[PDB]
Amino acid sequence: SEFDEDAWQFLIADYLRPEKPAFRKCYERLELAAREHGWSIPSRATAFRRIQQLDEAMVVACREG
DNA sequence: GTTTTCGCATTTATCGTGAAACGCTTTCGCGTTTTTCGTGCGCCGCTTCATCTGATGTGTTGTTGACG
Repeated sequence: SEFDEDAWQFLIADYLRPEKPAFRKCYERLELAAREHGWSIPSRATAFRRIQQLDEAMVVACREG
């Protein structure tokens, strides 16, 4: 997996927000940003896969209260 | 000459990826539903007509009489 760290970081930054947008819309939006910066994005499946690879703790980390 | 290892080939397995399929929950969309809100009228009970309406005390002003 060799892709723009900026895009990956952008997506993670968006998911960990208490807003927690839909993975599909956040991803499409990410595609728009990637279009603007010319970033090469990975497959949605791989992205979600790695989101699974982070931690369960991340889900509470986002919406913690 | 008999066995064992080494080099090459074909077939199958699987991954990583990307676009994709399903299934769950969430909403909104429209036809038919349910309650509340006004407008509306009619009835009943109570009440008056068979006979009903104005003052006082104190202060100020004006006029008239008396006095100079």
